[PDB]
Amino acid sequence: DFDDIHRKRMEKDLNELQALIEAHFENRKKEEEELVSLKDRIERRRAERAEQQRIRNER
Amino acid sequence: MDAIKKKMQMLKLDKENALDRAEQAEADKKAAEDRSKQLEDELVSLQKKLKGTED
Amino acid sequence: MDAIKKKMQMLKLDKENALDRAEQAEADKKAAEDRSKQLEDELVSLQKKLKGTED
Repeated sequence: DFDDIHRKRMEKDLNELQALIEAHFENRKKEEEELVSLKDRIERRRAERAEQQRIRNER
Repeated sequence: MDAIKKKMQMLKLDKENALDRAEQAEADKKAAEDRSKQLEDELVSLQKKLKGTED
Repeated sequence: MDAIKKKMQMLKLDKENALDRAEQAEADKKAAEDRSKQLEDELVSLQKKLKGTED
């Protein structure tokens, strides 16, 4: 009936919506991984700046 | 977020459709039972009229 | 989280409640309809025997 096609329509709506939901989940997840790697290289930069600054100060 | 809202909307469409069907069925039951009981009353009056005719 | 679980469970409960209520109503509707049919069938014969009695 009209209820049947309405149900199938909201069904495929839910399907595409959860699909895009998981999709942006994955996208923002990759972005968070990239940002974590950024933080890691950032702490590497902190440590290297600290050691070279300390060497400069020692001299 | 994004998918969660759509899933909630689906769960709400099911809610509205189920509730509407329940209410409509309840109205149907009320109407049908009223029909049946009025027919039974008509039958009773016919029995009484038959009794008067028998007398 | 917390809100998603409770809201989803409550909405599914609402859908199930409406569905079962509708099924009960439709069952009673079908039974009342058949009983009404029986009442009609008996009433016709009651009328026929009344007509013979009156003749």
